[PDB]
This record gives sequence, C-alpha cells and structure tokens, in this order.
Amino acid sequence: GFLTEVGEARQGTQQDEVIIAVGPAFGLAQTVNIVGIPHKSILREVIAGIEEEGIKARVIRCFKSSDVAFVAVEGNRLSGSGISIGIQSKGTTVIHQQGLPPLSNLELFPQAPLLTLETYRQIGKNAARYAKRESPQPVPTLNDQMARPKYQAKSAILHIKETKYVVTGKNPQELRVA
Amino acid sequence: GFLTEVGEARQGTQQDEVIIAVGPAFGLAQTVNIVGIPHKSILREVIAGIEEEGIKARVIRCFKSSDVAFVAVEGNRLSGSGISIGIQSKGTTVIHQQGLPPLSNLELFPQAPLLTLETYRQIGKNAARYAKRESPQPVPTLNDQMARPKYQAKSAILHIKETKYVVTGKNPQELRVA
Amino acid sequence: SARVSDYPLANKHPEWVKTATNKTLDDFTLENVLSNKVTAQDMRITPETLRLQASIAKDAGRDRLAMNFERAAELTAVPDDRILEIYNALRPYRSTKEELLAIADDLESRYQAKICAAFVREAATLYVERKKLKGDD
Amino acid sequence: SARVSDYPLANKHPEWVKTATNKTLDDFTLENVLSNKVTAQDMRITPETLRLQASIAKDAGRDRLAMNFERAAELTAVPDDRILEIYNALRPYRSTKEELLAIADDLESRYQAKICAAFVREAATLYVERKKLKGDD
Amino acid sequence: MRSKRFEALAKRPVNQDGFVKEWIEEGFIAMESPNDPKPSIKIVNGAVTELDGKPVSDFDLIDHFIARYGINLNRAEEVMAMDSVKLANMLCDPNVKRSEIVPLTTAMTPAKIVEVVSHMNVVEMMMAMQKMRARRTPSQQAHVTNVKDNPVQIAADAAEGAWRGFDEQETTVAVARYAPFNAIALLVGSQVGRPGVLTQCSLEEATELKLGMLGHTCYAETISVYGTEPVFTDGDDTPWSKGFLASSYASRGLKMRFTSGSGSEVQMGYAEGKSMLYLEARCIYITKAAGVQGLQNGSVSCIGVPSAVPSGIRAVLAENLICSSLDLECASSNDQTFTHSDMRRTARLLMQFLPGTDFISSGYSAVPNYDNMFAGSNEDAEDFDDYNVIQRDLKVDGGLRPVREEDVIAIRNKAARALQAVFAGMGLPPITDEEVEAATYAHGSKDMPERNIVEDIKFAQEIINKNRNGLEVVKALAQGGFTDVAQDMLNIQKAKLTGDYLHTSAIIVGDGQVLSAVNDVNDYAGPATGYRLQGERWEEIKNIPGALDPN
Amino acid sequence: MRSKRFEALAKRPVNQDGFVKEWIEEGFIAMESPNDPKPSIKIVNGAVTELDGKPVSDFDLIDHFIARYGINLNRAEEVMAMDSVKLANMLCDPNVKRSEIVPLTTAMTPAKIVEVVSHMNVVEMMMAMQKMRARRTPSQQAHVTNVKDNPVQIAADAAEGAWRGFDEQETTVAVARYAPFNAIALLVGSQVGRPGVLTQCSLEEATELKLGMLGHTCYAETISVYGTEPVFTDGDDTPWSKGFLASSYASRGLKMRFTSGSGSEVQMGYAEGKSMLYLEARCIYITKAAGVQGLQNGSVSCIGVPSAVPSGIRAVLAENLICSSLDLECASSNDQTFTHSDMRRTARLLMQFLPGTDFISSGYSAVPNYDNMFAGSNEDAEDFDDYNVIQRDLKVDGGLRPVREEDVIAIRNKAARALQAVFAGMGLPPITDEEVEAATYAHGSKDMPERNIVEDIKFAQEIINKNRNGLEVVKALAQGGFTDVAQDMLNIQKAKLTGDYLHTSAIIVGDGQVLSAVNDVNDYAGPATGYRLQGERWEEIKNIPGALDPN
Ligand code: COY
Ligand code: COY
Ligand SMILES: [K+]
Ligand SMILES: [K+]
Ligand SMILES: [K+]
Ligand SMILES: [K+]
Repeated sequence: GFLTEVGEARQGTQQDEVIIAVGPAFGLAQTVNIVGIPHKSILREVIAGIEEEGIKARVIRCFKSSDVAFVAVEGNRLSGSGISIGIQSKGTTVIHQQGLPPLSNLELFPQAPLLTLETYRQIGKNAARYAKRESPQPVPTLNDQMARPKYQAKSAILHIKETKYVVTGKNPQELRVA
Repeated sequence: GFLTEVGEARQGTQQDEVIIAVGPAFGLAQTVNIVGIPHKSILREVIAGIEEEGIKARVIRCFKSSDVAFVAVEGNRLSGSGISIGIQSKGTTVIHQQGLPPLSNLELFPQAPLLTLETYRQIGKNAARYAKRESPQPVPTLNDQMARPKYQAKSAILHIKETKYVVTGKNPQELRVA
Repeated sequence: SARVSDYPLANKHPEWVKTATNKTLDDFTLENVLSNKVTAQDMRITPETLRLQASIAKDAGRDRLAMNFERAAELTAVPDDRILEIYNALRPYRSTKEELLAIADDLESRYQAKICAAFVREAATLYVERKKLKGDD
Repeated sequence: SARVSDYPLANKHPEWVKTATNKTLDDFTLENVLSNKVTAQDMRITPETLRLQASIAKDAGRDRLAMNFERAAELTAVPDDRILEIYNALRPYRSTKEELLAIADDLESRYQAKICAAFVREAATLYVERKKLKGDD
Repeated sequence: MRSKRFEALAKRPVNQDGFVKEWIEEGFIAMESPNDPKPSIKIVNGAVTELDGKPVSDFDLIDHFIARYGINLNRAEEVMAMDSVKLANMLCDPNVKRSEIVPLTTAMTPAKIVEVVSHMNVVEMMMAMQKMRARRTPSQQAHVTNVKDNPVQIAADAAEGAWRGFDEQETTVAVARYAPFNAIALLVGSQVGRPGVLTQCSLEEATELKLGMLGHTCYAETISVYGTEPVFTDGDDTPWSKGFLASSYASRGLKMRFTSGSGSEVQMGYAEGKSMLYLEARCIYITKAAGVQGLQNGSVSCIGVPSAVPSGIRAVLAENLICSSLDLECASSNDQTFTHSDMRRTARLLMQFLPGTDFISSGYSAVPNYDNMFAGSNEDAEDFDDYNVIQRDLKVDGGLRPVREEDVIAIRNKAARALQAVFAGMGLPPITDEEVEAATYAHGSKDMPERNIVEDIKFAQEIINKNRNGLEVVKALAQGGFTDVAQDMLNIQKAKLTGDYLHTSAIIVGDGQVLSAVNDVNDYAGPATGYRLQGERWEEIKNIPGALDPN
Repeated sequence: MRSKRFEALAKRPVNQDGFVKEWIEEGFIAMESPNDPKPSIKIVNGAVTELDGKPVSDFDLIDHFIARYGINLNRAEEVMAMDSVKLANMLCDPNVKRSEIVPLTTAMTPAKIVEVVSHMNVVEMMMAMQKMRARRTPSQQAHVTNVKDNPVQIAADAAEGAWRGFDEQETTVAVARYAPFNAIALLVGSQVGRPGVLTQCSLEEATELKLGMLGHTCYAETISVYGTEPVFTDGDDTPWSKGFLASSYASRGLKMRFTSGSGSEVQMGYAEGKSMLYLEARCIYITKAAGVQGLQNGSVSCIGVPSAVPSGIRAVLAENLICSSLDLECASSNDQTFTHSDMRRTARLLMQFLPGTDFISSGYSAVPNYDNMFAGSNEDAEDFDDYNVIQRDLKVDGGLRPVREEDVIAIRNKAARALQAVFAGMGLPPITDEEVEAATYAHGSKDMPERNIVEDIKFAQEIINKNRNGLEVVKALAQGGFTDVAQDMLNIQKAKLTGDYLHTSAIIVGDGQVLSAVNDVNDYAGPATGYRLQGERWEEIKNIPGALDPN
C-alpha cells in the first residue's frame, strides 16, 4: 500500500506540472506490471524523470475507463500543462496532450513487456520536456515480433481484471504517494 | 581413363581374392561419385584395403543390372573367396557373399554422400577380412537425416543415367588396372 | 438504371463519369495536370457516379452496399473539414443531442443530404438511450 | 456362412474359434503356458478360422481379401520351411517352368492346396512369357 | 532426475507461446461456448423485436444496427427455420451454388450463422471457403514498414513486393508524424513495382481519412469495428460513426473495408460472457449493415487471444468463412505473429492459403519481421522462398511468384530513384545517391543510412498542414524524369473518379483494369471448375530458384 | 553488387532441398504427364483383353495381375463410360456415400482413377479423403529405432510411444544381425505402454517372415511392390511371389500390408516414361489384386523424388486418396525426411493430418531423428509438443496426446525392467540396472551406455538359428515377475488365433478390442457426421503443457 486517495483531482492552473494518470487497479489489486516490475518502482522512476526536468509530478487514479488512452485523457484534462502520462497496471504507457483525440498521442509504449525502469524515467523526462514546450526527441522505439506471442494472452487477462474496477462517471482521484 | 575390359570374367580359383564389381557406367559415362570423389581414387582405396590385408583384388564390370545388390551378386559368383564388393557410379556400396539372397549382404553403405576415401579403404579391408573368414567388426554406421533431402533426387538422376548401360544377359567383364 | 452489365463504368460507359466540374476521364492527362488545366478540385467523384454504382451494387444483390453509396453521393457536397467535424461529432461522448440534431438539420437544408440527416437523427435518438452523448461517460 | 454381423468373432462367437486342437481362447493362459498345457503349435491359427474370416470379408464387399484368406487357409497345411521355399521359388530367375509345376502339383497333391496350386501354375506360364525364369537374366 | 526427452521438448520454441485454459465467464473461449445465445429472431410490423435471445428493449447500439440494417428481414424467418446442419452441408457441398447460398446466409442472424459453421471441421470449412470467396481470383496483401520510417526503404520494399505479386500493400508508422512520407513512399514504390497495386496508410481514424482526402492513399482498411458496446466505445466509435466514416471514404471515391477479428473484446476487457466467434460474428454483421464491401478479419492483431485456447485457429478460419459467406470480401489476416514455431504458424496459414481467399493474407510482411511495425507478421520477407516452394508442391496459387535478383534490384533502384526525384521536386529533405544505392540492395533498415528525422517530420507535417496533395507528387515525377511513373500515379488517382474499384473485392490488374467480384464472379462447382492454377501462371509458379534441369 | 534480401533468402534451409525441373521422358514428373495412357478397358467373356490402351498380347506381369484380379470387372465398362470430372465431384461430394462410390472406384482401371483424382485440388482431395478412409477412427504409427540397435532403449521408447498414442510401432536395424533383439524389445515395450499396440520389424522379405513365424512380431508392412516390371524385378519379386507372401503371413495369423509409394520406379531407373502417380496407381492395384487389406504409400522412402518436382506433394495426397478409394487401408507415410524446412514439412503432413487417414503417418519417429534408422522421418520426438498444439488449435484428432513426464518416466522404466527380466530368463547378454536407469531418462542413444555388439549379435543370430520363439519371451516375463506383460503378450497371440485383426485397417484398442473398417465403419455424410473429435478425447487433446489457468 503506497497510494492514498486524497479527493477528487482538480484542474491544474499553471504550466508547471505533468499528471501521471493510473488505471483503477494500479497499486491495488495489481502491484507489478506484466513482466513483474513493481508499481511502486514504476511510479518512482516516472516521477523522478519529471522532477528531473524541474516540473511538478501529480498523480491521479482514473475510473471511467481502463483503456490507457482514456486514462491519459482524464489526466490531460486536469493537467496544468495539458500534458499527461497514462499507465495501466500491466504497464502500457502513453504520453498524451490536451487537444489531441483520445487515440492520438505524443508518444506511445504499446509493448509493455519491453519497458524497463530506465524507460519509465525517460518517459517522465520527455513528458516534462513537452510540458515545457521543448521538442524532445522521442524515447527510442522498442519493438519485438515475439512480444505478442509471449505476452498478449497474459496482457488480455490482466486487462480483464483491472477493468473490473472501472466505474462509469466517477471522476479521478488525486493520489498521495508514500 | 583408368578401366580396361580384358574379356569376360572367369570363375575364381583361390578363396583369398575379393572382387570389386562395378556398375556398367563406372569410370566411363560417370567418373565421380554423388559428391565428387573420383572413381579412380575410390577404386584406389578399395583395392589398397584388400591388398594390405594380403588378399588379391579383382575388378569386373557388371551388366545384367545396375542395382548395386545384383551387381555385387554377380561378383560373388566368381570371387574365389565368395566375397564381393558392389559399387555404383553414384557411389553406393555393398559387401556381398555367395549363399546370401541378393537383398541380403554382409555390409551395406546406403547413403553414398557420406562415404569418404577413408571409408572406401575400410570397406576393401573388411571385405578381405571376410574373405579370410576373419569376421571383421563392421564399418561404423554412417547416417544423416538430411542426406535424402539433399541428394536423393540427384541420386535418382545419376542412377537413371547409369542404368542406360545395362545389358540383359551380358556377362561381367574383367577389367585391367589404372 | 445501371446493372452489372454496365460495369465497369470506365470500360462500359466512361462518359457517364464526368466529374465535379465537367471534366471527362480523358481530360485527366499529365499535360493538363502540368498546365493546371485540371486540378485537385476537378478530380472529384460525383453524386451521379456514386448513384450509378449504387444501382450496380443492388443489381449485384448488395443492397446495404448500395445504401452506403447513396449516403456517399450525398456527402460529396459536404466539404472535407465538415465531413471530419461530423464524423468526430458521432464518436462517443463528443456531442449533445441538440448538437447532433443540428448537424442533421444542416445536412438536409444546406446539402440536401436527407439520408445522412436521417442517419444522424437515428444516432442521436439511440445515443440518448445507450448513453453515448457528452457527459454520459 | 460367417457374416459382418458375426464380427468380431472374439466378441460375438469366441467358441467358433476353438482350435483344431479343440481348446478355446480361454485355454490360452500364462499358467497353461507355464505348465505346458498350451504350447507353440496350440497358437496356430486354423484354416477353419481363416475360412470364417474369408466369408466375413466377402460379406463386407471385399472379394479379393476373401480370396487371400482362402489361400491362407490352404497354406496353413504347408510347413514353415516349405512356405519359404515356395516363396523363394517364385522370385525372379529362381526356377525352371517344370520346377514351378512340380511345386503346384505338390501343393495340390500333398496339401490339397487347390487354389494355391492354380496360382503357381499361373505364375509358371506367365514367367515363361515375361522371362522371369532361371537363366532369363 | 529429469527426463532428457522432456528436457529437449521444454526447449522447443512452441513452448514459449502463450496458452490458456478456457475462461468461459470472461469469454476467453474461441467458439462453441455454452454462454453463446441460441439463434432466434422475432419481427413485428417489419421491425425486429427479439434477436438471438435479447428483446429489443435490451438492444445495445450493435443490436440495433444489426437488427435494422444487417439482416434480410424478408427471409429471416424462413432461414431461421432451416436446419443448421443442412446449411453447413450446403456450404461445403460443391454442387450447391454460391449464388444459392448468399440469399440464405444474408438472412441469417449472427448466432444462426455461427451455429451453422460450428458444425464444420476445418477441411469442410476450407471446402466451403474456396466456393464462398467473392472474387474468383485469390489475391494477397503485404505490409511495407520499417522501424525508422525510412521513406527510401519503403519505396524500394514496396516495389519489390508489388513485383512479387501483392495486389495491395499497407504501411504504418514507427513515429506517427512520419505518416505522410510513408504513404507517399508506399504509393510511389508500389506503382513502380506494378502499376495498379493499391496502397493504404493505417492510422488513427480521423487522421487516416484526412490523409486520404489529400490523395496520398488508394484505400483504407483498418477501419475498426468491435463486437461489444463497451469495447466499441473504448475504440472511440459507434456503429453509426463507423458507418458515416465508411460513406465518407466512398464520397471521396476511395475503396475501403472495415477491420475486426476474434479476441478483440477479450483483449479489451469486455466479452459480455460470449465466445470470440460469436462476438466476431456481430462485427461481421456490423460491417454488412454499414454497407461496407469487405472486411479484414481472422483475429488479425489479437491473434494471441484465440490462439491461446482450444480450437482458436479453427475459429479463425470459421470467422473468415462467415465473412465470405455473408457476401463480403475477406482480407483473411495471416498478418500477425502468434507463435515462435514455424510448424504452428504454417498450419494457421494453410487454412486460408489452401482454399484461397480475396486476400490470403491481409499483411504478409514484405520486410524482415524486425522492421514490421504491426509488431510482426505470420510470414515475412525471409519466408518468400518457402512460400513459393509450397505453391509449387501443392499446385496452389498463393498470389505470389519466384522472381530474379536482377529484376528486383532494377525495380527497387527505380523506385528509390523515382522517390528521390519526388523529394527533390517537392522540396523535401533530400534523398542521396548513397541512400538510393542502399535501398536498392537492402534487406531492411539495418542496411540503410540514418536520416534526419527532425527535418523529415517537419516537412511531413507541412504536407498535412499545407494540404499538399497527390497531384504535387505526379508533377514532381513528371518534372523530374519519371513521366511513365507519373502517368501511372495519375492513373491510380483517376481510379478514384469512376467508383469501379469501390465494389466487393476490387483490385486493379493488367492495364488499369478493375478486377472485382462483380466482373470476376467466383463460379466454383467442384473438381475441374472455378479458379484453377494452370497455364502460364502455373509455369510461373513452377519456376523456383535451385530447380536444376535433370538433363 | 548483391541484394542483401537475396543473400538472406539464399541461407534459408529450404534452399538446401533437392529440386528438379520435370523430365517427362524419364518419368521424372509427379502426375498429369502427357505420356500417361488414356483410360480404357476391353472385356470378353469376363476376361480383360485391353487395359488402358494396351492389348493383352502385350501385358507385362503387372498388367496381367491387375487385369485378372485387381479390378471389379462387373462395373468396369459402366464406370469407364462415366465422366471423370463427375467422378471426381462424387469423390469430394459429402452427400455421395462411401458405400456408393466403392463399387465404382474399385471397377476403375488404374489410368481411370488417376484421371479422376487428377481433376482435384488438395482441398477437394482432403474433403474426399475424410470420407473414403476405411476406418472411421484415425490412427497413427511410429518408428522405434536407434543407431545402436540398443534393445533397452528401444523398449523404453516403444513404451513411451504407445503411451503417447501410437497404435502400431515399427522397428528396424542399424545392423541387420541385431534384428531379433530389436523385435522382442519393441514387442515387450509396446505392450508395456499400451497392450494391443501392434509391432513390426522391417527386414528383407524372407527374413521378416521367419521372425513372424517365430512370434517376435505382430504384423508386417514393408512388403514392397513396384509399378514397372523391370523395377519389380530389381526388387527381387513378381506380383505372384508378393501375392504368395501376403497369403503366407495370413496363414500364420499375421496382419500385413504391402508398401509402395510414388517415385520408386524413377529412383530405380525404369519409369517406362510414365508419371509417378500413374505408376503408383499400378502399385495400389497390385495390392488390391493380391487380396492384401491395406497399403503403406504416399511416396514413403522415395519422397525426395516427387517432392523435387512440381505438384509432387499434391500427387502424394492423391496416391493416398486412390488407396482409400480402392477400399484399402492407407498407412499414409509422413515418415521420411524430404526437406530441411519446418514450414515445408508441415504443409506435406497436414494433407493427411487434416482429413485423417487409417494411419496419419506410417512412421512418425518416436525417437529424435539422429536415431531414426529409416534415414529420418518427417516428424520426430522433438515435434511431439507442436503436434499436440496443432491438434488443439484445429480441433483435429491426430491420434496422439499430451502426456505427463512422470507417467512417461514410469512407463519407460517398467519397460526397461521387463526387457531386463526377459534377457535374464532367456540367458541373453545382460541388461544392467545402469542401462535400465539410462533408458528410463534417455532422449536417445547418445544417453545410453555402450553395449557389446559382439555378445548381443551372437545371441541375436542364435534366436533365429535355433528357432527360439515368443513363448520364451512370455515365460521369461512370467519368471521375472512380469505376469501382466506376459499375459498381455499372450493376448496378442490370442488375437492372432481369431483372425479378426487381419481385416482392413484393424488395430486393437482398450481391453483387446479389435477396431477395423468392418466394425468401425466410416459413415461420413458432411458436417456433424462421421468421426468427430469431441467428449473426453477432446478434453484430453486440450490439455497441453503450459496452459495457464486464467483466474
Ligand atoms: C494488438 C494491437 C491492437 C489491438 C489491441 C488494443 C487494445 N487497446 O487492447 C486492437 C486491434 C484492438 C488495436 C486497436 C487500435 C486502435 C486503438 C484502440 C484502443 N482503444 O486501443 C488504433 C487507434 C487503430 C484504429 N483504427 O482505431 C490503433 C493504433 C493506431 C495502433 C498504433 C498506435 C500508434 C500511435 N498511436 O503511436 C500501433 C503502434 C500500430 C501502428 N504502427 O500504427 C498499435 C499499438 C498496434 C500494435 C503494434 C505495435 N507496434 O506494437 C499492436 C498490433 C500490437 C500490440 C501488442 O500486442 N503489444 C504486446 C502486448 C503484450 O503489450 P501491451 O502493452 O499489453 O499492448 C497493448 C497496447 O499495444 C494497446 N494498444 C494497442 N493499440 C493501441 C493504440 C493506441 C492509440 C493506444 C493508446 C494503445 C494501444 O493494446 C495492447 C493490449 O492491451 C496493436 N496495435 Co493497435 C492497431 C490496430 C490495427 C488495425 C485494427 N485491427 C487489427 N486487428 C483488429 C481486431 N481484431 N479488431 C478490430 N480492429 C483490429 N490495436 N490500435 N495500434
Ligand atoms: C530410399 C530407400 C529405398 C528405396 C530406394 C532403393 C533403390 N534401390 O533405389 C526403396 C524404398 C525402393 C528401397 C527398397 C529396399 C528393398 C531393396 C530394393 C532394392 N533393389 O534396392 C529392401 C530390401 C526392402 C524390401 N522389403 O525388399 C531395402 C531395405 C531392407 C533397406 C535397408 C537395408 C539393410 C541392409 N541390407 O543392411 C535400409 C538400410 C533400411 C533399414 N534400416 O533397414 C535401406 C537401405 C533404406 C534406407 C535407410 C538408410 N539407413 O539409409 C532408405 C530409407 C534411404 C536411403 C537413401 O535415400 N540414401 C540417400 C541416397 C542419396 O544415397 P544412395 O547411396 O544413393 O542411396 C541408395 C541406397 O540406399 C539404395 N538402397 C536402398 N535400400 C536398399 C537396400 C539394399 C539391400 C541395397 C543393396 C540398396 C538399397 O537405394 C538408394 C537410392 O539408389 C532406403 N532404403 Co531400402 C528401404 C525399404 C523400406 C520399405 C519399403 N518401401 C519404402 N518406400 C517404398 C516405396 N516407395 N516403394 C516400395 N517399397 C518401399 N529402399 N530397401 N533399405
Ligand atoms: K472481434
Ligand atoms: K492489413
Ligand atoms: K511406386
Ligand atoms: K512404416
């Protein structure tokens, strides 16, 4: 237990933060990603990447959908900088931006097994740099033709389980991080 | 060239000579085996194998069938020892002996692409041991699951070609040296 | 009424296919592209062509394909950016009912797109029922 | 005569497979084997059984299979070594015509192998024509 | 102590694949689930009041769309009353004509046609598919992508793939902002390989339509539909937004198809307790109802989901058969990795390859899989020789052919040179002679010099924001020494004016001749009838490399 | 400059395979050769005077044998006058019963039935095969060999194969004088794995018959026939000597089949300018004429010959279909290496695996191929997991099942132990406990302690020399405390006494229950009819290793 819900998240007022938006079972019914990296460690590195760039990291838990684009959209709505990072329990990550359609993004990490703790920090760093209106070069592409063979069934099962915690119309919760 | 028919081959006298029975195209229309080892060199090591064991090595060209067993059989009739070695142009080889049905034998080498000049000499050797009624331990088994995939079609074409030199009812010819 | 015997139009009746702006197929030459005698705005399928194809589809036993072609014929009159606006309007949670009904009124009164107007009012009604309007997520 | 309805004999009519020795399937026990109550001949199939099976084959629409089984029933009377002799005699270039005819007369006269004798006699004249006798090679 | 037999087995690549015991309550079951609804329909005054269990009061948007537009209500009661086993028998009976079946299947409910094909084994389904396939002539579709979005490479790979026989080729992006370069590179390279090959660039829905509106694509395929309402919603569409989109493509004269595929709803968390095949049938009827001519299905990108459970690959063939049987073009997947095993992926591919479908694969990778930006295809460039050998072994037309290295080099080179001229003429970031040479001889992006993706993405962006259209590409080719290619580009643009290739299964072959189910009517009636590999095409397929003349 | 694409292609295993351009005049063509004879027949007073163009005055030994015994003369003119295209259609039509076709196909001349099946693509052939297969239930046969002729290993491997589901198992010798050992090893171990499993030891014809007389086998298969008279002659037989041999086996109560297979006559030098398929048809009719119940074919050991030429793998399925269309049991090969490619060898196997044959393979190697003494099979022990996965994927019963390491280990162990007892009671060169533990855990002979070839072979030759029979094995089993096995051994001989398993397709399952075409009647009539994988057998097939339970 390292995440506490501290009330309905409110809209940021200044271009000085990145929202990290996590799915409804993140750090709760699920506590590691598809390849066993602890949610605690993932959150730690993304927050450090953001802060590394002199930007605030603010964490929310999303309920209205478990889809990572919709998760990240909930967060971009509330982000002072318009920039958000959506993360599912299984680890799939997206950097999104107020103004973009739900299924468009700035950068996407669509093969969670390939992510490392070093990737997550790089992801936070890029998110902050977007926030600051720089044009960061994207995190280098990770791809592997055997990722779906090895992991897609497991990814489906973990997504089914997180999806059980979806709550239509429930606004995101701001989270305190231990 | 290297082979000279020196008339119809006559029945053997002494029980200590080994005949090498050669297919009707050996060293004529065909001069190398399925993998390139030349006929002369092959006769070379077979003979040497027999001789070094102290037995006479006689060679005849077989006509009434290009089948390696039947040509070995042709030779075992005339070998004074009753032991013969049948050899096809593509290289397939068999050690035969009087009293055995044609599709029985003392030793078979049914994957010619695996044979080497050293293998050919061991065969001559062993044939001689058998001619002395010595009971040689058999030439070590050669086998490769991909031999047929790589060479059976070529084996076929080579056999088709040698077979065009079969003469029904024609008696084996004796052959002279290199 | 076009039938499958009339297909392909390019081979069977190229004349029937004369564009947006009265250019013929044969007017689209490299030479005319290069002299700007013909441009992108000339290179547009017509509502007539699509309704002909709709008749051929029906004759081929594909009524829903034909209906698609009939809707497309109407939409040839709607500008590219307006097409994208209306498509996005139909996506979940984008629109209020009244906004969909107004897209529908506009389809009909500005573009005579009566089938597509009916299509959009149908979605509005069902979007209420299945809760896919703005605010329903 | 035996029919498809009679098959499998083991299940439907095991008492039909009583050996010529006149002891059933159930007699073939390890103990009996051990005590030499049953021995190597004891497990020789009988011509009676093969004729049973030949009829079922026929009933099953398989006349050539039945025929094979009839030859087989005849051949149960021929000793093992004699079987091999005759098989080898039928191989190419092994025999003279007269040698084959002697084999057939023998089958017929000593073993009453009528069908097999006709089979061999048949072989004998065709080996003449197609030159598969001793010395034809 | 361990068994050395089991230790060797444990190392086999197949044991790296994901397998799962069925999870019926969550729909993690390929087909024939006890929770799938019994087929039923009720109609009152011409409107459906019950569909496959559900009363109209409980219809979701998918039920409504299908009940109103997806089923021939005039014969639905008649057909529901027919015996599903006899209908399945009709499907594979060589003497029951395709045209006698389509009037029946298009009056079936989704549950009804699933019940029908579920009585069949895969041999029966293949027997049926060769007949029910809409286009008489089977075809093939390839992916042309690379992990760098290198446009020179895409043009060359595209020319080679067109030369090898693909009639449709598909690109997508590693970096989404590259998309207009990828699209243009694909189109140019495709017309160099074979004038007539159709091209698409698979993106977010609004973004892809806009690309098409600017004239840099020939068709669209990844126009996704889904078989449960919550999953469709997370796919950011409804049946009505997707039907509008379909009509929007056609209003711009662009060919399009939908995409679906078993297991999407499991993968996306809401199967509503139903089997993958039943939910995929709903997708197939959504497609029919929308008036879309064709469908990409056969699990497609979710293949790891049906393949994980029993009869998943049989289900995949079944969904393809339902698609064709409902008189839709079927682009039948075989385009996505699901296994580490060569044996296993071959069995999955033969289900469609042996009978023949409109597109045997909807994305054979014409690049080595490391460069495949749909995360790997079921076949890739390194399998080309194997593919041609199996065509030859079985006398099956798989849509492809053996080709000569020198032809491929000449064609890749010309594609690169044409694209080089395009970039120069349009003022895009140069393509150097060095890059033309590398693209000529490349196997994949590992063989290519790195490009300045900052410059490329900026100009690619400006194509979109300044609405630079397809005739700019035609002029630059014409002005840059590539009149033939420019004419071919213009011709494929002109195809957008006639509506002809908007029809079921249309491709464009020979000298700009449309080839669709309307003029290339499948007329199968058993042995020695229907499409047969023969004559010059058979000679072409026989001519593989390494076949020595015996004499 | 080299294309790196072609360099990558050049390295692929498939390009190590032997390919040849057709050579019509030497019959180096798989099927559909313009030299094949036009179907014809003339009958006078119930005797054939003309056969496929040839007058009886010109008949060779094969023509005489087929003309006098191989053809249903009662309907031969009837069927000759029927359209071959219609007949092909009837063959794959689910609504024309097998019992209505058999009277007609068995009345066809060899050229006629070849002409009929050549109108078919492989999907049609497969559709037909599933109906024409004589046994309703598909089965499987394995090779159980090793390059050492190590008897304790053979016993262990035999036991494991039986346990995995093979209903027939085949051994042979690296060194021929070892044969009696191999045979006894195979029998014992097979009975340990599953009582009722049938065993053979493949040798030269006179040698094999004698081992059967001695009771060390339960059937024979490699009783070769050839499709030209010169080749038959080099095979050292005629149709009459092979016919006599057939009846000799039956007269000793031993089930037997002949063996043939496309390409043998080419391989052996005399095709008489005919296609492999046409010469193979002659082989199948020789089998029919002889009254032999069944046939091993589908090129079998000559597979490198038809596989080298176009449509060779289709011809192999066609020869299997002709076999079953003639109402013969078909043990359909899939037992010999022809390719370095996994994709390719998988495509060749599925032709029989998908529809099912009496024996889907006639020698799946139940050892790794290094140990396979038929110079390699098309499948080996390392493919077992893939094979099970594909069964599950397609809902196809391929005759085998996933197994537990612990059970296999136990089973191989009791078999090694039992053979150990046997050598004991019989006073054969001892099998140490060392050897027993090694054969228990072996993958292959590389995992086995070397033995004294001299002491085994000496005792081996004496078993035949001194006519040591099966009873000796049985007693030794009983003496060493393997009464069960000894009983089970007695039960095989018992079957031999009843003759029931002499019939078409007979195997022995469950509690000594014969299962043949006579009491396991194939009744296919389309979807939902005929053999269907279901119930407990499907559950068994679904249970592959590594299936994770989702909840
Ligand atoms: C499987 C897959 C899917 C499927 C699962 C999606 C899901 N949400 O569950 C599928 C088919 C439904 C699907 C849909 C889409 C929709 C988005 C829907 C959504 N809500 O996510 C999409 C917008 C297409 C459309 N027409 O709308 C879409 C796109 C564009 C993409 C690309 C994103 C580009 C970008 N934004 O930068 C993409 C990189 C391909 C490409 N090169 O363009 C890819 C990620 C493209 C991927 C290629 C690639 N290079 O990675 C690929 C092929 C493999 C991913 C994988 O298996 N990873 C391994 C797995 C173990 O790791 P994982 O982290 O758990 O993976 C997750 C993420 O990839 C995520 N995810 C997948 N797509 C996607 C897109 C967005 C924007 C986001 C935020 C997250 C996305 O889903 C999986 C499972 O949870 C993939 N997809 Co989708 C490609 C669709 C191809 C054509 C349609 N199609 C194909 N099959 C079928 C079918 N059966 N039914 C219906 N339609 C289809 N996708 N995808 N997809
Ligand atoms: C292909 C093959 C054949 C085929 C071609 C033979 C030929 N003459 O052209 C085939 C099927 C017709 C055949 C027949 C026989 C007949 C003999 C016929 C004859 N005149 O050769 C045979 C007597 C069986 C019988 N029931 O009569 C025979 C046997 C017993 C054997 C064994 C010999 C043991 C020994 N004597 O010490 C053997 C070692 C298998 C084993 N493990 O027991 C093997 C050599 C057994 C081989 C297994 C092994 N361990 O090698 C195997 C499987 C592969 C050899 C190979 O491809 N090498 C690669 C090739 C490129 O190299 P190569 O040197 O050119 O190879 C040649 C030799 O092997 C030679 N040759 C092959 N067998 C053989 C036997 C003898 C005695 C001699 C002197 C030479 C023989 O032929 C090839 C080609 O020219 C093989 N055969 Co043959 C295997 C028979 C299996 C069951 C019947 N069968 C299977 N398929 C079909 C079919 N389509 N139609 C009809 N019958 C069959 N065989 N074979 N054969
Ligand atoms: K689906
Ligand atoms: K595709
Ligand atoms: K043959
Ligand atoms: K076999």
